Parts: sequence; structure tokens; C-alpha cells
Amino acid sequence: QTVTEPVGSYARAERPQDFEGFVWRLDNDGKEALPRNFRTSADALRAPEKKFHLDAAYVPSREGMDALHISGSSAFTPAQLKNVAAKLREKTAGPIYDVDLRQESHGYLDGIPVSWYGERDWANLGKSQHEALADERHRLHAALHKTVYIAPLGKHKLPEGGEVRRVQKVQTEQEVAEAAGMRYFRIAATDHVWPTPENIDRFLAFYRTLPQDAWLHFHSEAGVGRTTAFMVMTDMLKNPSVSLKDILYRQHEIGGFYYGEFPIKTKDKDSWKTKYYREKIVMIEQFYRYVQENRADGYQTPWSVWLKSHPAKA
Amino acid sequence: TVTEPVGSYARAERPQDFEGFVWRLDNDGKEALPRNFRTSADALRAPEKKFHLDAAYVPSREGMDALHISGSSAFTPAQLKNVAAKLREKTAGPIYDVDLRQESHGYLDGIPVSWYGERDWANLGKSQHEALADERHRLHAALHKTVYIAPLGKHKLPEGGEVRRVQKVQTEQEVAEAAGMRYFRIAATDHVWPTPENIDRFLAFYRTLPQDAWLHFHSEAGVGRTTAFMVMTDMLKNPSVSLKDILYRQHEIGGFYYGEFPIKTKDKDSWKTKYYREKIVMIEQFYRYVQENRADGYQTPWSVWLKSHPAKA
Ligand SMILES: O=P(O)(O)O[C@H]1[C@H](OP(=O)(O)O)[C@@H](OP(=O)(O)O)[C@H](OP(=O)(O)O)[C@@H](OP(=O)(O)O)[C@H]1OP(=O)(O)O
Ligand SMILES: O=P(O)(O)O[C@H]1[C@H](OP(=O)(O)O)[C@@H](OP(=O)(O)O)[C@H](OP(=O)(O)O)[C@@H](OP(=O)(O)O)[C@H]1OP(=O)(O)O
Ligand SMILES: [Cl-]
Repeated sequence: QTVTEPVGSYARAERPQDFEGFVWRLDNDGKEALPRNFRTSADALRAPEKKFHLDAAYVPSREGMDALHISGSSAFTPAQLKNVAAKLREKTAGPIYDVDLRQESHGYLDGIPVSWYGERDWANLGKSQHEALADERHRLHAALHKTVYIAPLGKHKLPEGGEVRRVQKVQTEQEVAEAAGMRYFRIAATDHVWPTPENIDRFLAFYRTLPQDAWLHFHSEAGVGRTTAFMVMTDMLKNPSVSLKDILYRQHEIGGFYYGEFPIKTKDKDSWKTKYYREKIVMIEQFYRYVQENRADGYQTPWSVWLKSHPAKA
Repeated sequence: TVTEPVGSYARAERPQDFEGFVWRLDNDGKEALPRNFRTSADALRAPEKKFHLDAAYVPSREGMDALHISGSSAFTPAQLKNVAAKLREKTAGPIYDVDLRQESHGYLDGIPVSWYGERDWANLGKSQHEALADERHRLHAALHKTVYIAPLGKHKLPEGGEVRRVQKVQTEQEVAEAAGMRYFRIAATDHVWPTPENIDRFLAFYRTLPQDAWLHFHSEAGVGRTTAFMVMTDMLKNPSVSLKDILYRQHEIGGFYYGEFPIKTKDKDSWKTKYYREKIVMIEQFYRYVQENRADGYQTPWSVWLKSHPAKA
């Protein structure tokens, strides 16, 4: 009769103590002018990726895309964010937000974007946003005037090479965003899994009070899973008359992940990802249902509450 | 007036520029014994070409059978048990694990690790007391915590390795005692000539040893620091042997060659050149100390004698 973890909360069954952070991972090498996977809702649609087995002939509706005003990308250096901000300012006169979707603790050491990485990038798994940000604040401050090892991950998601330096400057992403002329909003979402009801309730309350001309620049570490999930959510919220298929196809075709059904295939070492991919597919459909069934009364019922009374099925 | 005398060049380096940043894997535990394992009873081998020595020269082995010393790289607990068993076949006296490492090190879940800073100088400038306090604190702090242990690869930076939540922490003293060996620590900085403090400590220790004591010296690789102390011991115990014979024989049983040779390093290792030169001069100065002070029973320590008889570059 009693279910321990409902669909949409599978990650709650994992043990945080088994994925604690152990290294400052390099989030971006700063070689390119812009972060990776940079895209906006004003962009032209491209051919779908073969791995998703989609209909390349299909022409998704672009209804509402010109007025959507959102973008997404991977993590960035401060110089890259300034370049992003400049580009977005050519598209709007409203406030531009850096919507940081990363639960992992991260920041900038001597201007270098880094994150405290644990296995599966789950160093803050299970923490409330309050606890995750306290960890981040503590770790960043502790790095000042201290020697740190910053490294990119290579074979088997372990450090490979990198550099050692005695830190002279520490900055939070909020500071870097403000320096780039962007407003900042943080949603502490766990890497690789469906955002939690807490994450989404927070996002919806934030969305509700945005000025009509607000531009949302979403980002995560790679600019794929989490970034696309929130871009899809925003598209659905702002353009409720658009079909689920059109939303999923167009968010994929401008450069994001495809959040519909597809032949999931993983290497043996990544088999743990499989059920999380299936969970996101089911939850994307359930969020669409939430939008359709609650927009009429102006979303009086929060997503978390509605989901508990309308649980998703595997 | 000179700021730093010969033999103390490392004192000019800045400790803050070489602080520890990773738990380095000291030995992968694949072999039964530590690397560069050798004993004074071993046969002499041909010299290594890089030292440009006379391969036809046969040094005297006078005193080697009674010297009773050995050397090696760092080891896993199992490898040390293997070493202890081997050495017990050669003596009925106490067998000492003479740990020559200044860098903080120990065992996490039985894995030999050290807190590595650039040039392995994470404890540079610390007194032995401070180095050992750092070591105790860091080891204790790892218990029940997640750590990243990695071997060094390209450019002396971590490559691969493993991540684990530590369930057991031990100091090398505990591991040595569990293997049936006595333990003595000399906190010598990697890559440079041991300090007057290091050497005064070693000589006072040497003076306390019973006739049948066996000394197993080790450092990280079992090369620079290990050979320096093996050479010192050979000179102390066999003062009638020529400097050339001591240096050749300690090299030919498997150690570094501490005499003059044409030094050539990779460009990235050019900082080592003067430290190699310094060791050559200091080895000669230590030989002089032994020859001049053995007759009266070492009434005056090395540090004092060296201050009144400074070495010259
Ligand atoms: O930067 P990468 O090494 O390329 O890793 C990314 C990144 O996550 P991590 O960097 O922390 O491993 C993606 O996610 P977001 O940070 O944008 O949320 C993730 O997206 P999903 O796991 O949710 O799909 C993606 O996975 P994908 O293979 O689908 O691109 C994954 O790539 P890899 O781990 O396979 O390199
Ligand atoms: O374990 P390794 O990677 O082989 O390094 C060793 C080790 O020092 P490190 O491990 O910290 O680099 C030697 O020293 P001891 O620990 O036994 O004192 C050192 O000896 P010296 O620097 O004093 O000479 C030797 O140098 P080498 O064998 O070239 O003489 C060096 O080897 P590499 O740095 O070349 O790998
Ligand atoms: Cl005196």
C-alpha cells in the first residue's frame, strides 16, 4: 500500500554519502567566445539528432517562439557570460536573467569557473537549496589564499592533468552575473535527474512575477539535461496552445536534448542513467498535463501539491 | 655574509609555493616487495650509464657483510611484512623501519598515500614536530571522509586514481610495528641534501644502536634520500673504506650514485640541477666530518662542525 518514493523522486532513494565531492572540476576552459550548446528561442530549427530516432521531415510549429525570449547554455567563464549578455541585449530591452540550475557547489577561483565534483556530479544530492548554497558559500570562501587543484575530468570521470594554484580571488556566480549586467536566480537542481517538486515550485513562483519582457538565460554544467528541462517547461507555460510534440521537437531542434520517447542506449558504465532518462520522459508528460489542467485558474495549485494528488506512472 | 650556506640551499625556496593538494598513491601494491629494494649483502651490478662511471672498476666490499642495511621505496603493509620476513633471515637483532620522509604520509584503508605538493615539498620549511603534527591531523581528518587517491602521471599531476570513503587510518609507525619492525622517523625534504638537523638526529640515533641492529631505510622512490643515508651509514661503520668505494658500491647494489657526474635534466626539471650539485659537495663534506671526528668518538656534532667548516660550491 505504501510507496517509499514516487515517480519523479527516484533519486531520493540514492545515498548522498556515496557521492561526496572530492575535486574542483574545471567547468569551462575558456577557449571559445561563448559557452557550449548556446542557443536561443529565436534560432532556426536544425535537423534532429540521429540518436533520438525522430521524423526529420516533421516541421514543428514555431507558434510563440518569437515572443518566448529564452536561451540556454553550458557553464561559462566571466568573459563568456559577458559575450552572452551582449548578444542577448541585441534581442531585448527587458531584464536578462542568468537562471543557474546547478545544485552542485560552484563558483569562480581567479576567474576560473569551477565546481565541487563528486561521483555522478552528486556532491550536493539530497541537500535542501539552503544547505547546498551554504556548502557552496563555505567552500568558495575557504579557497581564498589557499592552494587548490583544478582539473578537467577525463577517462572514467576522474581528474586528468589540470593545474595547481594559490587562489587570490573568489566569486560566486551571482557576482559574475551581476558584473555582466544580468539578474541572477538560482534553482539547485541535481545533475542527470528530473528536477524535484521543490525545484519546480520555486521556478513557477519566480516565473509568475517576471516582467512581460524578461529574458531567461538558463544554464547547467553541459547545457543539456537540466537546461533543456527548464526551457521545455517555460515553453509549455508560455505557449500552452502548442502541442507536446511541437514543444519537444522544437526545443530539441534549436540545440537542446529531446525529452520525448526514444531508444535509450547507454554504455555499461552508464547503465545507472537508464531509469533516470525514463523517469524524465514520464515527468515531462506529467508536467505538460499540469500546465494544461491548471492554467485556467491561474495555477492556484502548486506543482508539488498537484503532483501528490496526481502521481505519475512508470 | 651569506644568506644560505652550501647544504642549506632549499631554505631559500618559499614553502607557500608548494603546498599539498592531493593524496598521492605511494605504491600500487602489485609487487610482493617495494621498488628499488636492496641490501648491503647484495652483489654489485654494472653502473648506470647516466653516471658515466668506470664499469671495470671493482670497489672494495670490506665491511659490507657486517653493514646490515637495506633500502627501498614506499610500500604497502603487505610489502613491508614481506621485507621484514626477508630481513629477519639475516639478523637476530632489532630491524628498524627508518622513515626518511618529510612529506605527510600514512595509510588509508591499507593504501600507502602522501599529501603531495609541487616537487613533493608540501612540508618544506616545517620543523619535524610541525611536519608530524600536520601528518597526524590530516590522517585523522580523512577517517570516515571521502578522499581522492591518485598516482601522478603527465607533468606530476594526478591521472585517474580512485575515490573512496575511508574506514581505517594508520600511521607508518603503526604499520611498521605491526610488521615486527622498530620505527624511527627523520623528516627529510624530497630531492635535496638532508639538513644539519636531519643528520644530527640520525647520528644520535646511530649511536644508540646495538651491534646487531638492521636498518631498513626508505623514502618515496628509494633513491635520493634513501641512498644518502645508506651512504652516511656505510661511511660511519666502515671509515677505512675510500670515498670512491663507498659511492660506487652503494650505487652498484641499487642506489643513486653520489659522486661527481655530468648532470643533465629535462628542461622542466632544471630546478633540480643545483640541488644535485649541492648533494655532491655535501657528500664529500660528510666524509670529511667522519674522518676528522671518528677518533674522538664524535664529541662534536655534524651541525656544529659544518658551521665552522663550511662547504664550498
Ligand atoms: O559536461 P559533460 O561531461 O559533457 O556531462 C554532461 C552534463 O552533465 P555532467 O557534466 O555533470 O556529467 C549534462 O547535463 P547538464 O549539466 O546540462 O544538466 C548531461 O545531461 P543529461 O545527463 O541530463 O542527459 C549530459 O548527458 P548527455 O549524454 O545526454 O549529453 C552529460 O554528458 P556526458 O556525461 O555523457 O559526457
Ligand atoms: O617516485 P618517483 O616518481 O619515481 O620520483 C622519484 C623520487 O621522488 P618523488 O617521488 O617525490 O618525485 C626520488 O626520491 P626519494 O623519495 O627516494 O628521496 C627522486 O630522487 P632524487 O630526486 O633525490 O634524485 C627521484 O629522482 P631520480 O631517480 O631521477 O634521481 C624521483 O624520480 P623521478 O622524479 O625522475 O620520477
Ligand atoms: Cl661542540
